[PDB]
Amino acid sequence: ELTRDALNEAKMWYVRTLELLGDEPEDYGSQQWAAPSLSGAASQTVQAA
Amino acid sequence: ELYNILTEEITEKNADALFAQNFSENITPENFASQSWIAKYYGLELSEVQKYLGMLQNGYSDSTSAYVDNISTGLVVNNESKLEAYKITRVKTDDYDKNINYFDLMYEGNNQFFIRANFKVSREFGATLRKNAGPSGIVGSLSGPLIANTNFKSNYLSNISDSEYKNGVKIYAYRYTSSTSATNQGGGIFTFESYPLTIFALKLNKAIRLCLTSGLSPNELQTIVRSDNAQGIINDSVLTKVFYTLFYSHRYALSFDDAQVLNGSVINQYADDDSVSHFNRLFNTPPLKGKIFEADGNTVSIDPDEEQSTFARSALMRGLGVNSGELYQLGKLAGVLDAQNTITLSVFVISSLYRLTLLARVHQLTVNELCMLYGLSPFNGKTTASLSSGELPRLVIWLYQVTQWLTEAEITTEAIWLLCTPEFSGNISPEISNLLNNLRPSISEDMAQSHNRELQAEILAPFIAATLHLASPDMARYILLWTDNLRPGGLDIAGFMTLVLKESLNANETTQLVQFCHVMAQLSLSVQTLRLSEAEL
Amino acid sequence: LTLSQSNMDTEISTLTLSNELLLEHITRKTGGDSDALMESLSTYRQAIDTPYHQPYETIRQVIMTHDSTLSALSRNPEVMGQAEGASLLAILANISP
Amino acid sequence: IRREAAQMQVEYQETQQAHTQAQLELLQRKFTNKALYSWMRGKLSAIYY
Amino acid sequence: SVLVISGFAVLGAKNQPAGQHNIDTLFSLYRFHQWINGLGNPGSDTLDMLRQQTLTADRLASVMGLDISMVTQAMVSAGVNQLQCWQDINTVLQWIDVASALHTMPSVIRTLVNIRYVTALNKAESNLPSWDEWQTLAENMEAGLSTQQAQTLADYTAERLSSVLCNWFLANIQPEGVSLHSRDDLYSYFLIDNQ
Repeated sequence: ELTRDALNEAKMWYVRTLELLGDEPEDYGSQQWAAPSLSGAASQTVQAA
Repeated sequence: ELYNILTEEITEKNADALFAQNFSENITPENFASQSWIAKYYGLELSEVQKYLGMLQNGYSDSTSAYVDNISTGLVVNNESKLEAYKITRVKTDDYDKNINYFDLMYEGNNQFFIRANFKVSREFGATLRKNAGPSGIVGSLSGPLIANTNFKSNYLSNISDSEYKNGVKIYAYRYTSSTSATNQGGGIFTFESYPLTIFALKLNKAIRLCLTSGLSPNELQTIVRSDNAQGIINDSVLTKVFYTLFYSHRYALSFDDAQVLNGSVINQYADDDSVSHFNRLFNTPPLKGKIFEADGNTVSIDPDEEQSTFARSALMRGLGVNSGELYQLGKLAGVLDAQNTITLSVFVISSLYRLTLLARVHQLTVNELCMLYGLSPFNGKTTASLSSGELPRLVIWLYQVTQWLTEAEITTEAIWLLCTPEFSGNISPEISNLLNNLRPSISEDMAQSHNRELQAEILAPFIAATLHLASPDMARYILLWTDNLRPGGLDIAGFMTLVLKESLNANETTQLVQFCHVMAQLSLSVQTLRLSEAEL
Repeated sequence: LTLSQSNMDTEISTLTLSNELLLEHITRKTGGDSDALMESLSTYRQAIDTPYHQPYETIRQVIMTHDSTLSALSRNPEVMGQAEGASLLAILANISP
Repeated sequence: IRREAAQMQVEYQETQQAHTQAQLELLQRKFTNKALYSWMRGKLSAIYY
Repeated sequence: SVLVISGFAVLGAKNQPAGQHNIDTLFSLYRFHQWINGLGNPGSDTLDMLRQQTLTADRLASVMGLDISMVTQAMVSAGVNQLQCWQDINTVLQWIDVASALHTMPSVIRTLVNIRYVTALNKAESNLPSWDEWQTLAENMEAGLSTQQAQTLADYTAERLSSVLCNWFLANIQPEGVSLHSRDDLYSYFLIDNQ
């Protein structure tokens, strides 16, 4: 709607949405992941364990 | 005050006092062991923080790699009760990406060992060298079989001093495929720093503030400081070099890497796990067929007359965008020539050659034009590599003034060279021959042996004006008087006259004669080019 | 094959993977080096796409890139006159020694 | 057809450049060129002095 | 004036007596005139040094703005040891011209020219470089390419190698119990398209 009251209303809705969501989390497991072989990841022993 | 923060020296005595002066009361050096805390305090993302600190050793799985592309952690040294914080950075070396999942250097307090994973499985061992398979190059070994995708520890590497742990190639994967065949399957150059925790935090504070305010990468700044001192401290020289990096980048429309070379730094070789180093983009994208690397230190001839040239010369040529003859000119200009017209393939030598090509490129000069202009400069006789850190910016700004002036005055490089060079043909040109033949009948030994240089110029003026296409005889007189003051070949105006009045008794006084006429022609042509008025002259 | 992030993201040409796959099989049968295979292919005659003299082919491609139709060589007869007729054909057409 | 005319205009400009080259060369091969004039007033100035 | 007084020895002639008037000598005169004009103001002095026999390679390089290394190699490759006349100078410039065209040096051009196919018996013999000399030559030629042109060359080499390697595999290797007879058969076996 491009009016000042409309922009203030739009900001209100976005802030309320952001406060319900909270802080978005970081990536935690990507850097600690050890890269396996293709046969190692498809190993039956790994699946069975 | 920020200047005081950046430049104050840090010692083990004042480290505790400086930390209290630079951080809040509720902040302790142990806080710097959390990468997330550093991100919040300095307003950085975790990915941006890892450009400084890499990966923190916090007990991961056994393979996991340990470089992103740096490794760091706090280690209480177990020979005493001190707690060190260390940081290691790696620069990948030829053929690392075929074979080798990772090649990691690990620190444990005063000694280091290796961790390796492999792409292709082989049944033999691997001897980690440091030199070019030299007699004293062995620094460790890996006991096999070296199967793929498997972790391997290496027995507390030995034959490396602590001084080379700063800028020292810790690596060679001299891995055997058979009982009698081995090849350098790749590796990386490792740089090690260790500090007490409080000092480590203070240095990291300096780097982040300087990078944030200047826009430099953490490794671009690291390269700049590495080109001034080994200890990695920030001082006036580093800050001055940072200014010239920013200033050259704006003025010459150069990347921060290219402007970095212009300020006096070496070519950057750091890679950031998803980018290509400045060195690799220049020389190995695409490779000739293999990878050229400065981690050679070897001797290669850049003699153009050489039969059976080297791969290293060809890869060097293509990276600089020059041919064999121009590369030789750059070697003499830089003064990096050695015995048998050879150079040493290091970053310092290669960056010296690249700096010259950058100097010519940004000023719209060819390599030959750069050599010509440098000869006329007040820097001639001095090789560029043997220039002080204050003289190099002076050379760059001088090159800017002349090239901008030449474009403004519409004078070509060849034209300005002919106007000012001391080089002369040494032959009596037909213009000089006609001058002498027309001058003798109107000249006598009595006039030549007189004492009035003012009167001798008046007699000679009409003949000089005719041979030099000058506007008026009066202009020729002042050109002659100017030449008399300069005394080109030691000849004065009277000495020139006596040489004219010789029945070809010119043994090698012709050299003085033609040198006298060469300078006179330059002075007259300079006046005509500037369109100077007779009143001003 | 390693299930690494670089192996998932890094761009590469399909022909590069195909050539290194074939190169592994050929060198395994012949027991020699990859560079040894290149020299061997320079004189192999029992196929239609061979002999393959790669350094010669590279030189011809460089000439073709800089000056096709050989206008620069044609305009300087003093240097063209010192070449053999068969050698000039090797510039315009793929003929290994 | 317009492209052909524009190309011919380029050739027209190139011809004009060569014409001024011939004019300058003819000025230098002239009998009463710069060199002849320079030596004559040089000789006469010395005589006049 | 200089040409006539010197009996047209300054211009020179290839295998002919100097001073003749025909379409070939007129062509040489036209090209010699073009060179003099391009020399600029030192042209008169350079011409005088050429009427005498005192014109050197160093003087020629600095007057024409060329590099001394290029002129030296051009003289050696052309086979002239002295710049006596226009014919010698013209021959040197042609070697420099083709060197610039291929983005290389006159020595490399001489190496390329010396590769002769003379059938290797039934006459004298053929003259060819060794395998290592071929590889050195390829590096020198390839070093004159831009980064864009180098990538194009790499793409051509990859395509050529793929077809060569496939044909070698088809004619030399037959697996345990699979019969493969085509590029597509190689595709279906190795699970990657080589075409």
